[PDB]
Amino acid sequence: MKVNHSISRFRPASWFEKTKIIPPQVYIFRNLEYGQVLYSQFPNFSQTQVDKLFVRPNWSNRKPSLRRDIWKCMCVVNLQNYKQSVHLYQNLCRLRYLRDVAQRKESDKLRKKDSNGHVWYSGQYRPTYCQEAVADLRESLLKVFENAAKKPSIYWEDPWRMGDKDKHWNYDVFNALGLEHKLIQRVGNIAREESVILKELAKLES
Amino acid sequence: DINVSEKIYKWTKAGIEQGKEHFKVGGNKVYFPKARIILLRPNAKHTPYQAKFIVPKSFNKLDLRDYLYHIYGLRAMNITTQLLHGKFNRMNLQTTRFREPQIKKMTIEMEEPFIWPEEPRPDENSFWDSTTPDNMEKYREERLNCLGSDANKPGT
Amino acid sequence: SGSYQHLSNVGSRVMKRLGNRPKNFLPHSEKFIKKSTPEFMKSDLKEVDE
Amino acid sequence: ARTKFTKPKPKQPVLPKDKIRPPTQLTHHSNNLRITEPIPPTTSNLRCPDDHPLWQFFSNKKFIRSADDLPPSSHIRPWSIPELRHKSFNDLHSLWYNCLREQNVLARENHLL
Amino acid sequence: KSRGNTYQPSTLKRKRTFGFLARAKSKQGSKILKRRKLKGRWFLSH
Amino acid sequence: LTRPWKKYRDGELFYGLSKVGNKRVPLTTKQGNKTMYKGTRASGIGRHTKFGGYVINWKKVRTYV
Amino acid sequence: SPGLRWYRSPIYPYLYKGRPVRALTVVRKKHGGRNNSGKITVRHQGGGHRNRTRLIDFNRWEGGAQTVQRIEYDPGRSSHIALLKHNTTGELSYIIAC
Amino acid sequence: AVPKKKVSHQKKRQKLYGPGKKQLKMIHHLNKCPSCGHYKRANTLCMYCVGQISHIWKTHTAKEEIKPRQEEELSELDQRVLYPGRRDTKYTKDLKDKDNYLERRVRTLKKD
RNA sequence: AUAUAUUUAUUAAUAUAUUAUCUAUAUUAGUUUAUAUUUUAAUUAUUAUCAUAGUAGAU
RNA sequence: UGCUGACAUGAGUAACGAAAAAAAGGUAUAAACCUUUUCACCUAAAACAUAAGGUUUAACUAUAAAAGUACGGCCCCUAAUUAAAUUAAAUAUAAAUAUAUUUAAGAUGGGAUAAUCUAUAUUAAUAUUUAUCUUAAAAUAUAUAAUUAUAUUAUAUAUUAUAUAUUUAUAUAAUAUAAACUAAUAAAGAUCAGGAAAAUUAAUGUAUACCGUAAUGUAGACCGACUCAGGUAUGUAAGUAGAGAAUAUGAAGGUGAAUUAGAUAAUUAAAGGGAAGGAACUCGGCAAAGAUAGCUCAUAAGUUAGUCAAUAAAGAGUAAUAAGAACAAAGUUGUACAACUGUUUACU
Ligand SMILES: [Mg+2]
Ligand SMILES: [Mg+2]
Ligand SMILES: [Mg+2]
Ligand SMILES: [Mg+2]
Ligand SMILES: [Mg+2]
Ligand SMILES: [Mg+2]
Ligand SMILES: [Mg+2]
Ligand SMILES: [Mg+2]
Ligand SMILES: [Mg+2]
Ligand SMILES: [Mg+2]
Ligand SMILES: [Mg+2]
Ligand SMILES: [Mg+2]
Ligand SMILES: [Mg+2]
Ligand SMILES: [Mg+2]
Ligand SMILES: [Mg+2]
Ligand SMILES: [Mg+2]
Ligand SMILES: [Mg+2]
Ligand SMILES: [Mg+2]
Ligand SMILES: [Mg+2]
Ligand SMILES: [Mg+2]
Ligand SMILES: [Mg+2]
Ligand SMILES: [Mg+2]
Ligand SMILES: [Mg+2]
Ligand SMILES: [Mg+2]
Ligand SMILES: [Mg+2]
Ligand SMILES: [Mg+2]
Ligand SMILES: [Mg+2]
Ligand SMILES: [Mg+2]
Ligand SMILES: [Mg+2]
Ligand SMILES: [Mg+2]
Ligand SMILES: [Mg+2]
Ligand SMILES: [Mg+2]
Ligand SMILES: [Mg+2]
Ligand SMILES: [Mg+2]
Ligand SMILES: [Mg+2]
Ligand SMILES: [Mg+2]
Ligand SMILES: [Mg+2]
Ligand SMILES: [Zn+2]
Repeated sequence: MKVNHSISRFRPASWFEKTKIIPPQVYIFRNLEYGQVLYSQFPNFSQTQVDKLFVRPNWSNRKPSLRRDIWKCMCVVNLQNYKQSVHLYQNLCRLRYLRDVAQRKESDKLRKKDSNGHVWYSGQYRPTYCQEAVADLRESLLKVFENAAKKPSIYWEDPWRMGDKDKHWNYDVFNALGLEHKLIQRVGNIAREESVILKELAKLES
Repeated sequence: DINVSEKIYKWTKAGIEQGKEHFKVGGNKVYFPKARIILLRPNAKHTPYQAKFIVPKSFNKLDLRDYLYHIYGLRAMNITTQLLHGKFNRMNLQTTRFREPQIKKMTIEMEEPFIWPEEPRPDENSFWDSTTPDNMEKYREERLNCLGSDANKPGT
Repeated sequence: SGSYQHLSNVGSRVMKRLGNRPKNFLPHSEKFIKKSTPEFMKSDLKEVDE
Repeated sequence: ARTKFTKPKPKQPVLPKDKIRPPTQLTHHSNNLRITEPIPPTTSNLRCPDDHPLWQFFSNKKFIRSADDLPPSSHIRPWSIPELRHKSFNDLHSLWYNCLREQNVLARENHLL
Repeated sequence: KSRGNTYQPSTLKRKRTFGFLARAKSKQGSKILKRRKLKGRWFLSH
Repeated sequence: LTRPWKKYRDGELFYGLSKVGNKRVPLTTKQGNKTMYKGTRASGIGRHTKFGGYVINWKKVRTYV
Repeated sequence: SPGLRWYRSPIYPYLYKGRPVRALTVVRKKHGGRNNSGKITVRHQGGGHRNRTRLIDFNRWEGGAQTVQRIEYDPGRSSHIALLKHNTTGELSYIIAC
Repeated sequence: AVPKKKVSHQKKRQKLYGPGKKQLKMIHHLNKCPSCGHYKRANTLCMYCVGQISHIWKTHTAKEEIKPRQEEELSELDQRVLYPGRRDTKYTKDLKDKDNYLERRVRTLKKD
């Protein structure tokens, strides 16, 4: 039998070039249950990806369930090259690690706290994690473009999810690139026919 | 020619384009529906592009979508269903215990956003002013649960 | 309140029993009601049945 | 068990420098990465329409109708059966759906209360 | 061997043995139900 | 302390008012085994498949005309 | 082991060391020596190994020459059984082994 | 092991109150606090004055509260959208009313 | 690496303070370890905790 | 030793249920609540996932989000078994009913497709239990094609380079750790001989229903009258060590508790050490003490021949010579009774 799929490993640029399943892009997934975010190189994901990201879980940041319904696509970010997309993905993973393990106290300080000193929640949904992921995405992209034709773009689930187009998202580097903040077309069941929509998006920029 | 999910998506798009139903309409024609729905305030976990309703306990997901389309003109693209638990309640320990009602709450996703109007001030609206009923409740608690020398104890 | 009781008719028999209290234990029922109510709310006259 | 007599195990067999494959990935994450504060999503990006069909569950866009906003009991009457009897089917159907809509508006409000 | 915990709940088993429909289905159970009704019982079965 | 205002041992429970109560009260959807399926009169719509799926029968689906 | 000390069983090397033909085997339903009441009628019968009853032809009706293909162990009888194969017909059947 | 009789009124009372060991004593060893002219125990600090000094220290030696920028500069509507209200539990409500179950320190009488 | 000062022609050099010694990819599914690659990802003095007071010799 | 109610007495006595706490601040309201830091305890758990159960206890009313692929039920299928059901006259029977046969129900089990992502409808037509050895193959070194010694030996994937269809496909070659573990494969040993039941092409379809989802679950949230040292199913269970899920530690996570502060008489419990003696104790060595490798060697009389005796006792090698973690390991013999492994008075 064949055990591994495309998702089963980390895939570098060379592998993507060989295959060309999807264009150069990174997918981001909200967790409807907890508000946690999940980055991935592909429009699907497995337990391996979850394990990779959610390495130090606690009561506040519990390791999420892999149940398909609670995961929903926050953001699909397209880039100029496969290698660039891979680098972005690595940066996001690094940032996550820093927030969870290495520079955790700083991250905690940055967050919104409620009375009784806990990171603000409603149920087990914590809206800070999503915000951090957007901020982290912005950071990683910026780093990628510092390190550094198709105009790159970030297809959003929802236009509301931007902090502010003035305060953030108006760096000089992004402007030079032509970073188009588009949104995914909601002319159908967005949750149920999500995979189809993602495929259609992938087709569009190729 | 094409897969099932893709076909469904295409159908939905076609229905949207038409201004007809974005979904296959059923044959069981209910002319005079008696079902009401309670539009709820949004939780932190939801977006501005979602709206949640208390619906009938015998209300279907498809039925709800149909209701939203024909009664109101709103098209819910995705719908989830959250049937709540019924916790035990009793008037007092002398009475028999029974469960509170299992209540069905359906979230919908919609193509245009919505945010509720801001709740009124205590001085503005007569009804939306929780001070009075809460005070009354407190007074009742005091008076029934007052036993001996707490009758002399001044009221809160 | 935080009730949800108002969207249903649950514990119906119990509610009936409470609602239709026997008339010879009506003073018992209303004694505690009187106590509960403040002076500006409560009335001296008997609350007659429908 | 570990004991006074236990000799240490040998070191693992390393593969020689020449034989080892070069890894597929060479260039990893940026070392310059920094934990920036979060960017909380704003209503300014939304354009909530003034005729969104979910406003139909409210009445004059009010979170709650005050006592003055409500129709008074003396001014209002329910329909008489005789009055209904000389109305057309389509008209009756429309009336029913208006009633249902009104109930929904009240039901939302009543629940909140 | 400590005693006292002779009750060991399992909803399915309870409903099979002491549920209303089990009573209804048997003649003996139907007789029990009738007897409880005559007494005035609010709860005839599990 | 479970609750800081109650320092001493009153006969108050860890949760709720009384442990005991009438066990004989109808089941809901939440209760019972994994196999226990109550249902809520919502879906006599289509037909159950041989494999465990479901196939909607649209002539038996409620529209609100 | 002291349990092994007095364990004798006769060796039959010609005996078959495979599964019986599955079409000729039915399940051997256990009872524990309980009749339709559910009460122990016959004492001292209980939880053995799992078994399949084998449908062995006692009547011997069809006739014609049949070749014994193999001789098997049978858990539900002291005798061995012989898998016959009808030479003409090709139909397969079990028979008490001589 | 077990009492042979119902112990009488006399014998329980002389047991309890008869001995000086069991009785309460007058607190003769009160004296004036030099900082505020009030009663305090002898060879003891005045709980008012030391409390005041502790309060002063707190007000001066105060670690600044961390207010995140992004939450400080939210719009009101935006804040309401993000972080809506909730019904607190009965337990939570009880916890919140601290004045019900938490004793603040009383001031002593002024010495003459 | 950041922050604060001094020199130098924002940069580099020096001084002080704080934080860090992680991370990621290869070796045929998974886990660990190892090495290689990646990265700034350190080896000496002196302490502490736990193992019946960890055990033992004195006291 | 009347019944019910009320209130005494013992008595402000015992007890407050295996437990590690400290400070600062929330708060000039805190031994008990929240936060921060320190310290400790659990760690093949006191962790993380779950099953069952239950006064929803939850991070809560603005409440536990599913077309399906390492998602369950529902559904199809049946096991054990069940059924005022089923068959002039199925058979039997004081009535109740019972039997046999049919049909129906009945999970603890079986059930198509899928990241290339996948399509379940309708119509028409003909698998007990255990094991992966030895040989053989080629590979790596010593010596002079063949010998000696050592690992390797069925599957699981990315890379590079070729040959055919035309950067997408098929096949070939070469490159690439050790130790556990998984699934799927193959061959096969033993007697105790190992479930049941529900087709395939073609055309036409598919707008994807209902219910479960919180938290708790070696427990304060279940069964034990109690926030009860009891009972309670499954899977992961960081590394270092080891034969190991033993034992020590504890990365991470979780926790430090409806009793506190002091004092530590007599006395009790649960531990640690003990001069000289060493069973003088006692019904009785009860209790306590006692281990000079755990690996590799070696190991008697007797004997039913089974290293049964044996894990023999003693003893050796490695290690250590003044000793210096835990855990495994606690003699030899005679007689009575019973062959033996088992079973028994849940609570003497
Ligand atoms: Mg889906
Ligand atoms: Mg659901
Ligand atoms: Mg009992
Ligand atoms: Mg009871
Ligand atoms: Mg349950
Ligand atoms: Mg399902
Ligand atoms: Mg016999
Ligand atoms: Mg691997
Ligand atoms: Mg370094
Ligand atoms: Mg420890
Ligand atoms: Mg008398
Ligand atoms: Mg006494
Ligand atoms: Mg005493
Ligand atoms: Mg005491
Ligand atoms: Mg304090
Ligand atoms: Mg252990
Ligand atoms: Mg059936
Ligand atoms: Mg099952
Ligand atoms: Mg659960
Ligand atoms: Mg959960
Ligand atoms: Mg848990
Ligand atoms: Mg317990
Ligand atoms: Mg209980
Ligand atoms: Mg008890
Ligand atoms: Mg371990
Ligand atoms: Mg730790
Ligand atoms: Mg816990
Ligand atoms: Mg305690
Ligand atoms: Mg001695
Ligand atoms: Mg001595
Ligand atoms: Mg003597
Ligand atoms: Mg003697
Ligand atoms: Mg002994
Ligand atoms: Mg011999
Ligand atoms: Mg031992
Ligand atoms: Mg014996
Ligand atoms: Mg006994
Ligand atoms: Zn003073």
